[PDB]
Amino acid sequence: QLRSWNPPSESVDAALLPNFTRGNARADDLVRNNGYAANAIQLHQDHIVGSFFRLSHRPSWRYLGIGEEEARAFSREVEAAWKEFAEDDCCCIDVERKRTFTMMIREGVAMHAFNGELFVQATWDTSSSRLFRTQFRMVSPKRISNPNNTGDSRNCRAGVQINDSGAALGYYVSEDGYPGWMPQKWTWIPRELPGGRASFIHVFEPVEDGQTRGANVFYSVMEQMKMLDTLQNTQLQSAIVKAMYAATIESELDTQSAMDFILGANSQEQRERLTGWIGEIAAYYAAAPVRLGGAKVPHLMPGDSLNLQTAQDTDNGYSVFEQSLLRYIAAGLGVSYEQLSRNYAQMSYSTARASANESWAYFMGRRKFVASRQASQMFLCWLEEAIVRRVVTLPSKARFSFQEARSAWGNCDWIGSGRMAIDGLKEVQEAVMLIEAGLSTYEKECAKRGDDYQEIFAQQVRETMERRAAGLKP
Amino acid sequence: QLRSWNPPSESVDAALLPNFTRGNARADDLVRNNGYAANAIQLHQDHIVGSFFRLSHRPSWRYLGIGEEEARAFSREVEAAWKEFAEDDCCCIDVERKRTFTMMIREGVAMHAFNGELFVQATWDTSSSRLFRTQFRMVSPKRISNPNNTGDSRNCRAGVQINDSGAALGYYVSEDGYPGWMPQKWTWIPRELPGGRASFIHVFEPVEDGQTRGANVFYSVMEQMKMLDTLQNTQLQSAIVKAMYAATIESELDTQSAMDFILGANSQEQRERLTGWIGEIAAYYAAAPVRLGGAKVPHLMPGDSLNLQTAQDTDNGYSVFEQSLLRYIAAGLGVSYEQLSRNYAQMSYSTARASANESWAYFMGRRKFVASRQASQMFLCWLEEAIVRRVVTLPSKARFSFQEARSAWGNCDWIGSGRMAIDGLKEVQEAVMLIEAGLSTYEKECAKRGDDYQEIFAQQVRETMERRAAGLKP
Amino acid sequence: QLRSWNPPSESVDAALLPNFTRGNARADDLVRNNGYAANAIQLHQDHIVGSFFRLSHRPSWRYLGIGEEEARAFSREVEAAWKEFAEDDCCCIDVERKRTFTMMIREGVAMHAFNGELFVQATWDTSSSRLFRTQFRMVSPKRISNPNNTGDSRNCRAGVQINDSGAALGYYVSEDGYPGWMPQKWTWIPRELPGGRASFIHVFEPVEDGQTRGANVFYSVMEQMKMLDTLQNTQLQSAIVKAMYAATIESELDTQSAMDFILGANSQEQRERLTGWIGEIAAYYAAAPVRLGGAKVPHLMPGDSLNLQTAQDTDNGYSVFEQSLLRYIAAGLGVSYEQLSRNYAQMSYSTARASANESWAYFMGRRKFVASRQASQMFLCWLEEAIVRRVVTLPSKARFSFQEARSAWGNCDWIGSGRMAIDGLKEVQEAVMLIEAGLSTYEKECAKRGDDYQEIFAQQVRETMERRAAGLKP
Amino acid sequence: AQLLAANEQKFKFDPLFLRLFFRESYPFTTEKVYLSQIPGLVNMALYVSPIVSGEVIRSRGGSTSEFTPGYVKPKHEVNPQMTLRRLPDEDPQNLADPAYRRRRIIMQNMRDEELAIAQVEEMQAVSAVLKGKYTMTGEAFDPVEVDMGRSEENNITQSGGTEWSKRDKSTYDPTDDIEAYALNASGVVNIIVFDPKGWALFRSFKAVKEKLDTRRGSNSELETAVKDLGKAVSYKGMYGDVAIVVYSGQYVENGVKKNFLPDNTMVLGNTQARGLRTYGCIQDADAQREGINASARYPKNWVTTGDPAREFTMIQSAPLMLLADPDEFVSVQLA
Repeated sequence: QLRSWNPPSESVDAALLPNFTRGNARADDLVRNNGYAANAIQLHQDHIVGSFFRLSHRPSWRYLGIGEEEARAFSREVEAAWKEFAEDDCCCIDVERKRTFTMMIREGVAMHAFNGELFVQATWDTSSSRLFRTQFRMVSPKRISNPNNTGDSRNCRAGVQINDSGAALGYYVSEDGYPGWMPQKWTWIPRELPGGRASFIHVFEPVEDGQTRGANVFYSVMEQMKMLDTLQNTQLQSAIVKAMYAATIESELDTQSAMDFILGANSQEQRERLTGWIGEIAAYYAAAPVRLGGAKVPHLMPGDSLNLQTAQDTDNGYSVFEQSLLRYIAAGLGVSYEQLSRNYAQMSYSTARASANESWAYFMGRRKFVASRQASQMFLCWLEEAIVRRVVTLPSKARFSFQEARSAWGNCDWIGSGRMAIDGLKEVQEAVMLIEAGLSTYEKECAKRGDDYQEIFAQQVRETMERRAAGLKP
Repeated sequence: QLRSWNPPSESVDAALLPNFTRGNARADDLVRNNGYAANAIQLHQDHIVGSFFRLSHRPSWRYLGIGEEEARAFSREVEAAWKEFAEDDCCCIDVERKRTFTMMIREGVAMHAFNGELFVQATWDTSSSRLFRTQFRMVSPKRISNPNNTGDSRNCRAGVQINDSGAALGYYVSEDGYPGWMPQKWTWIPRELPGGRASFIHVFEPVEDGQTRGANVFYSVMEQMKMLDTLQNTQLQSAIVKAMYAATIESELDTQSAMDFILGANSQEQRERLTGWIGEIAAYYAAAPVRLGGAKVPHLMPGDSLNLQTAQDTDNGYSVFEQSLLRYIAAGLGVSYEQLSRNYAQMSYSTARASANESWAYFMGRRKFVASRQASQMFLCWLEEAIVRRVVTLPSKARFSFQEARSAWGNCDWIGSGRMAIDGLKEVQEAVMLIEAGLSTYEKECAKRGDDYQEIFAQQVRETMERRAAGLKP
Repeated sequence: QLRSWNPPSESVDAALLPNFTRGNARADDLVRNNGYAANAIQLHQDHIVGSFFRLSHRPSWRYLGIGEEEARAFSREVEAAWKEFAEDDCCCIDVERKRTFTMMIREGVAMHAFNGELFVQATWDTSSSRLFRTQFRMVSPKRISNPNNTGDSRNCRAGVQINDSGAALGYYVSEDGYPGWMPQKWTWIPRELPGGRASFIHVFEPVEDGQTRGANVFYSVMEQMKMLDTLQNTQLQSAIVKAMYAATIESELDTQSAMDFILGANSQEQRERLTGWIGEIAAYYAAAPVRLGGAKVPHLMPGDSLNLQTAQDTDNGYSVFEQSLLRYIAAGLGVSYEQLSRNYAQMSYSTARASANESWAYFMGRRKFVASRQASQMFLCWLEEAIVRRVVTLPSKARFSFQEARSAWGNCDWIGSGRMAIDGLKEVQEAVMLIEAGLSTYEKECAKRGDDYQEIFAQQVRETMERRAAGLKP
Repeated sequence: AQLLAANEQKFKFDPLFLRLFFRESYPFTTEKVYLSQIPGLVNMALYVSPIVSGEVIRSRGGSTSEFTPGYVKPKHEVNPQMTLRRLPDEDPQNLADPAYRRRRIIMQNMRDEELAIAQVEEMQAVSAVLKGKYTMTGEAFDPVEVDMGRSEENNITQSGGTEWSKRDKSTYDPTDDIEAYALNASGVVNIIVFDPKGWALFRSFKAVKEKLDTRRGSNSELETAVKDLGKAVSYKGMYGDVAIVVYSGQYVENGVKKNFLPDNTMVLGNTQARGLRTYGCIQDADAQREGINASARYPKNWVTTGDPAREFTMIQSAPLMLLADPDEFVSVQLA
């Protein structure tokens, strides 16, 4: 079985890139034919981004000498601008003109999960319906190959032109293949502009040094493919052969030496004996009507029957095989099957909350690992455009210029899915302890709750004043 | 079995579009013959929209410089207008004149679930029974094919005319096929008007770039089809063969060499022996009446019987096969079977509330992903019409014009199904904690409760004053 | 087995309408022969309407400029009039003169459940026993066929005359067939009058566009039919063959060659041997009295016996087959069998209240989906008649005329079954939390409780004053 | 190796034989042709008395039901080493692509393949309706003569007695011979398609040339068929009552080319004669396990690993097309 799937013995990058197309193609096959990939990407979406992905700008006020109040007001301005620019209802923020920021993050994270890499391009849109002429078009991974599909070279390696030190200079984007009859032409695309401008945002997780591509799926999913095939076929055979039945006719006849002599005489010159016996047996079956049930017994003149003696008859064991292996690959691939297909077998209280909190912290890990890159890159490009357009005003006491301290000025964090609910009592006792001991700040409280302290305080002011005015109890 | 269903190895869009008609047709077959699709669409309806889908208009007052109080009063006016326009009792808001806003959302979400896409068209009704001359007619997905059913082309691709960059310009709507004998003629329909007017609302979820169609169902449901078939047939065979019985007659007779010699002599020239024996056996069965029960033993003269020796006799295993696979595809397709067909097997407390809260948050995900598009599009069209008719008054200090900031002015959110009830104690301890710590605002409190803070306060005023007047206890 | 039931591969409307009569006829067969349909319709009745269906008129006072107090008093007048008109004790509100409003809703919802559609007609009764000359006669779905049972046509489609756009103009009502010998004649009936008057209330749920008929039952119930048949027959066979017994007689005799020679000699010319042996065996059985029990051993002279060797002897499996399938179709069709036939197997506390609350919310869904249409239509017709008769007085400051704003004036909601009881502690802790936090209004409190705030306050006034007068404790 | 679905032609241009006389396709799940299995003409007269009804009517047991279909499975290579057919200036950059070159070269290869099977099928057709005999033959295969049963009066010859060449080129009218050969044809003849020189000496008679109508006078869809296949079928015109056609189709054999038609031959019959296209088993494991054992044709693209480590396009078929009524056409060799 190791024949149809073969690992070379070498560093992972040189063991994957030669068989990149086959592994990725069979990955496409399984993610299309199989529901597990859809469920996994959907849960990753709903744990990492969830409803939305919220920007929070925190310029390094302490290091830059900027006042915290000026930083906070400038952040208010940039947050209002960014939310109003992102909430465009006409899907107009993409060059394809059919994806908002939500689906920017969606397709980016999905493709960085599947192929391990995502490709964003900051292009200059001309549609004047918005103040900001920068859109972000996502680039397929099929596009990145060496110019004219040539094999890897000295410095042109699977489509990326690098130096001897590996520094990613640029890329050869092959032309799109949709419809299925466009030819591919390779075009030069630099990774970033010299001034720090993020033109081609290439975010991938390298497992080792010098690696150019991300992680796969199929190269650990062939075994589900062939287990589902084998369980499927074995259930089919079991079902079809629980009551397969042979309906033949035998007789006494069979006078050993006499039967053999009759057969030999028929073979030599006395076939009339066989013809007469066949006629008698045909008359037998047409005067009997030899019929078993609703159907006719298949015509068998005496002396021939099937021997449907069977193989071993122990239990198939597939039960504990499949539970063990589903277990196995479930906290292999990472998301547990007791919800990837939802068993409720013997699961208990500590079971539930321990599994939930470890899995949720681990999704927080993946979120902070493979979402903040895209978030910061897009925010940096948008903030550069805003500074170009003088939408928001930089602090006058800027210790470093915007172009010099884009990292310092464009320092930001992002908020993923909403408020976690698992037990209730858990979150509420945590909340009461934090609010009584002061062990929670504005920033981490809002991180835990998916809200904002400024708005909760303003709305509590509104709550109290409306209760006082209408006669309610604050 | 892989013969009657075949995946190509290619990108998903080019692997689905060539076999679009067959997959969709067998999807129709299974959603019509099978109850699971009906239950799934019904639960999706009752989790996403539920009773109703409530509009809430929040123009970006902070960014536009609009006062929050003016924004709130303008929102009050637009909400009153929208509710009174939507509550039309004569089903008159559609061109078909037989669906209200509720069934707009219903059919839209159902078709965007089945085919992955929904097609709305903003048409100018002439029926003067309402102030607003805009209706929204939904367009079938069968209509979108290339002009005269031609195969995909360079830029005309499965009915959508796009550019090289993929931008969806317009569509070729084939003529309706009901009654089953109208010919199809393809008509041009642009996606949107240049001024931002949403004429042809085409909302679909693209799994990858350049994809034009949504997701399927059958391409993961063929296995339920053939498992239900195999379990059905195997139960039928098991039932019919638990007591199938062969009723033949044998005798001692059978003098080996003598019987063979008699048969050979009969075959050659002595058939009178066989005739005499048959006569004797007929007299035997007519003087015995050989009868077993209520029925006659089927006529078998001696020397011939059926050999109903069986196949293996181990348990079929279908029990744990079917539990494992129902498990499997249940949190595949997404909604758990312990309610898609309702098992109560060994299910526990943490089981219940963990499963319920994760599934409900995930339905909140689907709701915010595939309902807000249609909601915002319809609201934008209706608000544009209202501004045309001067029903509601835009703020005088508009920083941007309506046509320029339709996204900013027409910023809105929507409320789906009503107040979730699962445990009681859970929701009430959450409510008491939120109302004591102030950790809940007007907007998210009303989101959690399915109510409105303004109306709860006004009705609490009414409550207190009526209790005071009538003598009750506020 | 797929032979006696056949799905075409096409859109659902064109896959059902050609086989409409057969599917509906077998649906009638199963709903008549089978108790499940009766139980399901009874529970749907008792969950949707229950005891009664209560009208509540809420004209859009805010949008129309009407004062809330005037709207409430006008609603009081219309509610008193509607309750006194509906409470007619002589069953006189129907043209058939044998159904009140309760059975209007009953038959309407039952037929909209069975066929997916209901047909009401607003006719002008002449019986002067009531002030209102409008009755509502319900129209059978068998009546709607093309004029003279012709097949579907261009615009005349299964009895409905529509345009190319599908707009339902009118209907061809075939004459009644009771007694079973009236001929059918097709009469024209428009769907609604141009002035918005609801003449022919045709309420059906269309699964897709252009669909004219509702949903079925049998096309998912054939499998219960044939499972009940197969389990029935297999239990009958099992019962009859647990102790079927063959009572024959064999003997030693059987001297192989000698017996064969004797039989051959008898066949040729020596039948006297057989006659003598038969005489000896008859004397044997008449001198023995060969008798086994209370009955005589059936007469078998030696040398012939039945071979009742059996088929396989594994457990039938029907146990877990039937539990799995009852499970299956139970939360298929929608109402769980652990009450459609009431199992109490291993069912637990979270089991009970989770299942109950989800099922009850889902019945609230069906109620608000398939009851409010009929309620609003009937209320609109009755209110139009009341305005014609000047029973209730419209507001003088009417921003729009009655005929123009029938939807705005005739805005109404309805209350179904009474106060839900499942646990007690649940409802009471909910009630105490709502009444302490004010999180419940008049309208939704009365919706939850099945009462009225005005009457509860008036009766609490009466309670307190009678307790004070008689000496009790308020 | 490309998938099965890459078999799109929309090019069915057989020369009016397999499309007009021999529409009656019968692909089987079984090897041979079983004429007893084909209903063919149904026993189609008798009714029953107005009291009860009679026995069960079957497929009326064809006397001979065993012939070997011509299971033809050729192949070719589509090795991307050639420059291909370049349609004028549609971006040869895609030809520079091995993907586009390989796909349109499998297109070209397979189309050559079905036109090959079509031309051998047309030779089978011309043998069939010219003598009633077909030679199911090939090297390493026994020659089976498949006979529909063409009668002697369907094989009567013009050279017998008086020849049209040995007649008056001006006054003699061959119409008399036309009905003479048409009467024993079990039907009406409405096409008089000749081979070229056969029509030449036919029209050499004046009576023919002032009896024929050169005008369109469009009778049927045969003009449309000629407009479609303007290659080798030539609609000479009307002879008044009957249509005059000439077939000059040619097959290009192993080293040379020559016409399908013999020197001077004729078949008199109808345009609606019944032609059977019985098809045998397809011996391909792919075909059996996906159920294409009973079909017309089967393509595939497939790679050989090992000694002939290459990639090929394989086409498989098994036609045994014949004529239901060999007596329908009178076959005459001309002067």
